[PDB]
Amino acid sequence: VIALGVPNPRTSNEVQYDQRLFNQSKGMDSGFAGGEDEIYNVYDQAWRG
Amino acid sequence: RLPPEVNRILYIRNLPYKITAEEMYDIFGKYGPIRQIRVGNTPETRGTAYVVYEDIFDAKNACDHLSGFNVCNRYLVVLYYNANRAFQKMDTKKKEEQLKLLKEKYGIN
Amino acid sequence: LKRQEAIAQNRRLTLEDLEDSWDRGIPRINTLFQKDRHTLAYDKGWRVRTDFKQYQVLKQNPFWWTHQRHDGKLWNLNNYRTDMIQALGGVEGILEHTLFKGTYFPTWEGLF
Amino acid sequence: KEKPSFELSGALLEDTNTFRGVVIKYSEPPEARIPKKRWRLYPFKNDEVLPVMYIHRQSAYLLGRHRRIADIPIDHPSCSKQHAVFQYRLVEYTRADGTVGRRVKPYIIDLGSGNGTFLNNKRIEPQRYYELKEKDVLKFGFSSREYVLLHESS
Amino acid sequence: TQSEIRDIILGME
Amino acid sequence: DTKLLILALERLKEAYSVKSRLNQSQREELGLIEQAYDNPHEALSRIKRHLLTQRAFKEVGIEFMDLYSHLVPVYDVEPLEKITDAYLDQYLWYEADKRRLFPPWIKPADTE
Amino acid sequence: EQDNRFSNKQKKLLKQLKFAECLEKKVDMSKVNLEVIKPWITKRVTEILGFEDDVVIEFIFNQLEVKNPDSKMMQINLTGFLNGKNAREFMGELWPLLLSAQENIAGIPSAFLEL
Amino acid sequence: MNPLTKVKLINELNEREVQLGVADKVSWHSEYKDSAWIFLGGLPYELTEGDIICVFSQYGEIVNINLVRDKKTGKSKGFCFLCYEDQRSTILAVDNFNGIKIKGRTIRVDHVSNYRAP
Amino acid sequence: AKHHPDLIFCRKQAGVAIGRLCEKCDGKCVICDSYVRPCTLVRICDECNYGSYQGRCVICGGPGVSDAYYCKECTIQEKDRDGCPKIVNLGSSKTDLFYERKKYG
Amino acid sequence: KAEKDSERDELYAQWGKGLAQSRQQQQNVEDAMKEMQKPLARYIDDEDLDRMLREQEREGDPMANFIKKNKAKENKNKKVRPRYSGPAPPPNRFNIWPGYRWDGVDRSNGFEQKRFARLASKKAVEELAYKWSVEDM
Amino acid sequence: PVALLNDIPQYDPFAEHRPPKIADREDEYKKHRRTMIISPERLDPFADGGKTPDPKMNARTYMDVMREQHLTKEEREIRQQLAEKARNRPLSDEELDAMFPEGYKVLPPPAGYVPIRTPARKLTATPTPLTGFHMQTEDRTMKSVNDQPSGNLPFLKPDDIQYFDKLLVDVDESTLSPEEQKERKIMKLLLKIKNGTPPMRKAALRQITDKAREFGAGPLFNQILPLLMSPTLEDQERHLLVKVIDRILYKLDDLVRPYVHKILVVIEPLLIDEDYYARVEGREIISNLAKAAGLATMISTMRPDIDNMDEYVRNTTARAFAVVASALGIPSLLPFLKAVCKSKKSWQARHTGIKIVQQIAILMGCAILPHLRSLVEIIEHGLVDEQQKVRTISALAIAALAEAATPYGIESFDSVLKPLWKGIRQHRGKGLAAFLKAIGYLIPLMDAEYANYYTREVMLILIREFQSPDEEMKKIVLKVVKQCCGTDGVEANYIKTEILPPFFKHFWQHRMALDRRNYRQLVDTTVELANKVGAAEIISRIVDDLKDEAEQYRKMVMETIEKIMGNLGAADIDHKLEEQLIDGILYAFQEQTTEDSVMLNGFGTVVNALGKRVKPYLPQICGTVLWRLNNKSAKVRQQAADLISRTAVVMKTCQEEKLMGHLGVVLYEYLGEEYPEVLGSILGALKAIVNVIGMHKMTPPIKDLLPRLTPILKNRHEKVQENCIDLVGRIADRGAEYVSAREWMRICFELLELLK
Ligand SMILES: [Zn+2]
Ligand SMILES: [Zn+2]
Ligand SMILES: [Zn+2]
Repeated sequence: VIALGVPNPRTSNEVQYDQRLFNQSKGMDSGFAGGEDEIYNVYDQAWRG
Repeated sequence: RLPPEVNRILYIRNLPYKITAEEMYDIFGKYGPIRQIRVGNTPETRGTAYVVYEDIFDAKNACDHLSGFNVCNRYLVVLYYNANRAFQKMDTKKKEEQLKLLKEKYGIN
Repeated sequence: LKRQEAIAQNRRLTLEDLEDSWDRGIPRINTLFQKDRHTLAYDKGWRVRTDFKQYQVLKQNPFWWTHQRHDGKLWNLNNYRTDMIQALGGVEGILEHTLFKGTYFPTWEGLF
Repeated sequence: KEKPSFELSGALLEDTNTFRGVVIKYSEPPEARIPKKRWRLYPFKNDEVLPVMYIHRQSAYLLGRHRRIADIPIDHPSCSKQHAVFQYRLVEYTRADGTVGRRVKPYIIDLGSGNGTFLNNKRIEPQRYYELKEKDVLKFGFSSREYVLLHESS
Repeated sequence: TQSEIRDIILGME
Repeated sequence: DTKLLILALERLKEAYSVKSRLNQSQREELGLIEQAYDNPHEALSRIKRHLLTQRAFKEVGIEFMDLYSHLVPVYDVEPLEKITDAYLDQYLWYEADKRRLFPPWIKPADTE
Repeated sequence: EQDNRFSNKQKKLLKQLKFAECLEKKVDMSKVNLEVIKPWITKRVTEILGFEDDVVIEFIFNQLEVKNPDSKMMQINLTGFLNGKNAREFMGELWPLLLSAQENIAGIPSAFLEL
Repeated sequence: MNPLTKVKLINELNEREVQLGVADKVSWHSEYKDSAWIFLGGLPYELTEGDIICVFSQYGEIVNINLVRDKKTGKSKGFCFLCYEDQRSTILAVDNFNGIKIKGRTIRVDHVSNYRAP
Repeated sequence: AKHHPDLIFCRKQAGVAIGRLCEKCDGKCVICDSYVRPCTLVRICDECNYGSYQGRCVICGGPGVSDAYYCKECTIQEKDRDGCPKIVNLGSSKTDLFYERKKYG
Repeated sequence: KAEKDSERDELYAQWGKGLAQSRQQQQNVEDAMKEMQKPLARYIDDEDLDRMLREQEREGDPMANFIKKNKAKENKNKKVRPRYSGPAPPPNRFNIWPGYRWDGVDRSNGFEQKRFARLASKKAVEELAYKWSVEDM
Repeated sequence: PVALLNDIPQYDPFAEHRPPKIADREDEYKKHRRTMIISPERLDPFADGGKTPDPKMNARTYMDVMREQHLTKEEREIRQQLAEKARNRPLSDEELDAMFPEGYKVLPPPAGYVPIRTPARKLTATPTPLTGFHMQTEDRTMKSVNDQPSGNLPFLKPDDIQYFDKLLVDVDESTLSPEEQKERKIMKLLLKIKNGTPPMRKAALRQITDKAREFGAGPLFNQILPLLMSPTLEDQERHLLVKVIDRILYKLDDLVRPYVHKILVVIEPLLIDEDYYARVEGREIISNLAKAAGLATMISTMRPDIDNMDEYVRNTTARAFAVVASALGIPSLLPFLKAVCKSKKSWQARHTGIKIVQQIAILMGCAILPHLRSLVEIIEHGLVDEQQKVRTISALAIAALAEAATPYGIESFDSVLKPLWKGIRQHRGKGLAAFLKAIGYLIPLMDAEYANYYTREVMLILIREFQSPDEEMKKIVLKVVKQCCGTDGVEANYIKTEILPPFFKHFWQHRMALDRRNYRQLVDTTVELANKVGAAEIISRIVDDLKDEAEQYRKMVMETIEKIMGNLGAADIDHKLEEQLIDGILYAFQEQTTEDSVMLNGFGTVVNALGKRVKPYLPQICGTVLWRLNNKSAKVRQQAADLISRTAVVMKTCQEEKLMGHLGVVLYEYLGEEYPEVLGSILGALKAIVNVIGMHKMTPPIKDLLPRLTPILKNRHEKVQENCIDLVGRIADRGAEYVSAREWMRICFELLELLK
């Protein structure tokens, strides 16, 4: 038996994603400046921080 | 769950001229009930149509689905109507008589 | 398998069952989760397009073969800086060679 | 006057399962889905067949005599106000190799009707999920018409 | 004050 | 349409990623991209106009990139046409790959 | 008050409207009982309007309780609420009744002297 | 000043401190770190405890409930005091539930400083 | 200010409250719009001096910092004798530039 | 009198210092005492830490089945108060489990989620700003 | 798993680049802005000099409007009744003819297409849920369809198609034998105004404002007003459209007489609006409307809306009323007021009239004094009424009036001190707040033998409300305390003993700082309490907050401390206090995440008030400023060059030769900075030093300074150009001989391009 008359959470069993995963990178170009070379982009972090 | 500019009345242009009313009706009843239909007649309005649906959801999912439909070598350009002005007075006499009917019938006062 | 586990559990995958594989995979699995994943689901033919840019721009691109949002970031060279400093002698062995003591800054950790 | 209750009140269920001014009692499980096998309902009224019902494009269909809400208005006054629900619920199983997977199957559930829902003309115990298999027939209320369940390849 | 705090932490005031 | 337009313009902008002295023509192009960012539906309207009516265009310039072993030709199209062509480029590839015009042996593929 | 580029619309109507006939003999209010008139005003307007408009009632009352009222201004102010010619007739009907009541010795109009 | 403005102002408080970039330690909630009591107001007059709890339990276990109803007729006055089990849940509830519509009525939440029992 | 025909003065009776200038507006006349030989001080209407209106620019409306004067030419033609010269209307240009900006950035 | 109202109001005083943080303080003080009775330096052989790391149940392994079996067997036998059970609750910054009579629906105003988004976005913008500073250098 | 890559975990991406729209700042209450519709046509009563009216008009009048309104009220009445018994709601044939325009043929296609509709809605469950390569057949039609007005018109968006769609189909003019239709099209140059380059806007504006009379009101407003009601209209478009309404409203003076209500229905929402300039413009055009269409029109037009059933329009009509009262004069409108606010059937009308009175006080301000007693007698019947709402609003209107009539009119209020003072004691809740506001505003206006008793009574209630949670309560008692406990008729020790302790316990919180009006109100009453109890007390109470974590909070306490010491001066600051003060000052200066002159002026005033007691701290001050001048971020370097320019008077007057030469020559070294914002402040600091230590003893002699500056004159940035020419003006004026004639001619030639 399944109890009836309880309110509806409009959610599924499909996999959903913890909102802290997303959105931690942004842009729509490559990281290569269009093939420009004389820029300093070897690393992806600041040295000490 | 609707955005208020949704209407049960939408404005359509890019129709074939002289387009068959029956087609109009079933083309648009690919969604549900059509309360009314008006086609423009003066050449300026020739080729466009106001369509009045009887259901909010019918009208809206029509505006969702058909907008971007191509029949007769042209895409059907649609929009919601902004029924933002009245065009003649609301006829006090019959209004109060039908509400007098309401009250006489259902015994409110 | 992890998505199938998340469905069997009804729960959501957190950052924790994906911090292991966050920079692996060779579309770089952390590209599923960027900000413009939606608009970039509409970019097709980007490899041919970057190849043919040689006929439009007067520079010659060393990275014609790749894109940072579509492939991911495929190398990480951050240990090179650390090991280069320790191999050249440490920051002190390095700053013995410089005008650092002529500057009169008390310590070397703030300079910029 | 009245005391500080610890019991419910129709406010929550109202605001959630409201629809066209009739609170619905049943709401879709977490595991509902939309079927890929395209199932079809063949209705008969005493050996006179009717137009077919293709029910492959929702996750559930609710049958009752209240027509302005339900999908398939059963209209022989033995029919409840909100009577039964077809519902495709993804359930898992053990394939020949034991590898587990999920196919969405159809199930029926009685919403507490007066007279009852007849699968193989057996009255079922209401508020439970009964798995609907191939060729099965269903009968609502004490009403005239019956429905057979098939899918295109069957 | 800040100098006072410094001294307390460093040693004796 | 708007997704494909924003992808087109990000491509066109990558060229001037650096923003040197550039010059009058490159500044014209930066302005046109910037204003088609500011009002996208006017752009889209102009684009589809061009695709419908325009059949005689301006002259392109040419010059060579010196790779010391062979020369590569480089072409210089006017920026309004560049915008229309970028949009059409993106659209064609999107739709062609959605209907699978290209069989799997044609290979600068996006997958590897 | 501060602007020059707009004209006095009252004065403009003061020139260009069509007024009533009794609107000349200046009238004082000391000499008048009003609470006798008030029901007459009420029924007059309520009929003109087919319904009752308290605010128009009290508007007329308040415009009258002054020491000496301006019949011109009053006809103007009622021209909006009533239909313009109705205002002409109504004011040229009340104002002479005012003269009657005021030359009466009790201050009451001759209509309710008779009735 | 009707209660809907008192809702709007609490929400303004939140998003303003967001624009200013305040650290979680000098949030305006920090002045309340010694009280696990929230006040709910604007509630409709038909909701009972069972409903208030089934709604507000989303953020913790509820230790005490106090729905203030007019003594003569027993009917709810339309506001409640609620004691969570951890102060942090009151943080969560004030941020999250202030301004939700329950049955058209848009209820409102805020902490309580020096609650006095009844 | 003799430059913008679209604006208007309070024009109501004088007072004793000296008039004040914002820093943008500092130094000029209030009618002649000159920059020189200022002679007499400005006195403003009590209404246009009441409440929030105290200590503001007659012209700008901002925070008043200095006392407003009349040029010798206004003093000789006696244009300083007309009561409160406070501009009581904002104009097209203020809101116009404001909207152009708020669209721009 | 004073004694009855003392009972009542002391109870209310803890309830306003609501219990959860109080028992957390309790385990805090006993942890501090346990520690303070130990050396300053913790090695990797310390029996406490070795044992803890043994019981540390990591992914993938088929021991997990037998061990989850053991503990789900035993902890069945408890006098606990009920806990929420149902479709996963949303995430909140303190990781607090709903009460046992939450009816599942999620009624929030959309604040936890926009907060999460704000934090992820500040991370993205920090990478961008670093890249641009040094690029110019 | 490339299918997983096509599967997106969890559309228009240009939002960040598009200008904001007005319809997005809205709430559920302002969302009633589009739910209003243009009424049908309205008969003006002053036409044909007061004609006898030929009926069969189809042009509404007062009676028609009132019948519509009362009918509808009865409609809602019976709807709610029937709903006790048991927007999408379907509509009728005349509803449809009322909403659609003309040139339209109405048809259900068949009786079967009507029957198709009958089966379509009934059962739509799919009866069968229904390509490949085909070669295409070339044609012309899709090419031939056009959607932009051909000509030199702007781009017509994909939603104003609704308003400007008539421009799309083009046919010869003389075909349009209605010259009304010709002028209709030519007046849809409204598009060229709405969208357009500034040249198009200028020309079209002049054209419409010249051709207004010929065009006539009808056509104009019939096109213009739907635009203003469009849901997607953003800010600049609205500003242009209302400017259009303004100019044509000024050209057509009387002719607007039939359109005043439409114009109002559209403009009124500007009166309650967040953009200050929107409010001011709406106020201004409603004023011009009231002047153009005279009193009787406005009265008759907006009367039926006092009694309206939407609080939205009741409110905006009240405010509009106050505007036309300002424009036309109270004495002309006052009888109508008396009327409405004494209407006895409906309390809505009483509320709205009392509220009009409040708004008049807010707006006209000082000019109510000659009518003060008339207004107060209009209103005093409300303080006693039984319906709680109108009581509260009458108390508010009393407070507004008192504020508009500061010290005066007290003998006019005399009648009303009694209903308040007794309502105070036997009231609780919100009326308490309102009556408190009122009595507080009267307390100043009162003669001492009244104020003493009233005050010493009120402060009793006040002390109790210091613990009130209500936000309006707290704000009201802040104002009150400022007035009550800040007169000449109180005694310092009482305050110091009974107000300060719970004042600082309950009001100085972080929530207050975070609010925008509570911020300033708390600052003000704290400065007043300072005025009475002396500085030392307040200061010693709040100095330790200059070291708090919330910057907005530190800036609250800095703003007060600064204002206080500016007024009072630092004679009572003892030693330990000046110590903690200088320390908090420095700390607060060293933490500014923001950009703001608060801490800068705080430093400036505190230092220039301590005067010569600040000698023993100039080494800490100077050392900190030199050290922050060498930091990595241009915000802190620029703020440290500011502080120098402010304290440039002290550092000299206390004979800082080491330190002052230090500053002079250190700044001269920084004169090469490549951040314009930092360089401008360096130049400001240099000129601040030149002003105090004269020309002929500046440490970098003027002979080295000016040559260093002539290349800076080319800098094209506004801050640095400003400060540079100020410095060179000083030097040219006073120094002027440490430089060569050829340097001066060079500078001549460099100045000729600062005239740009
Ligand atoms: Zn100024
Ligand atoms: Zn002058
Ligand atoms: Zn003035």
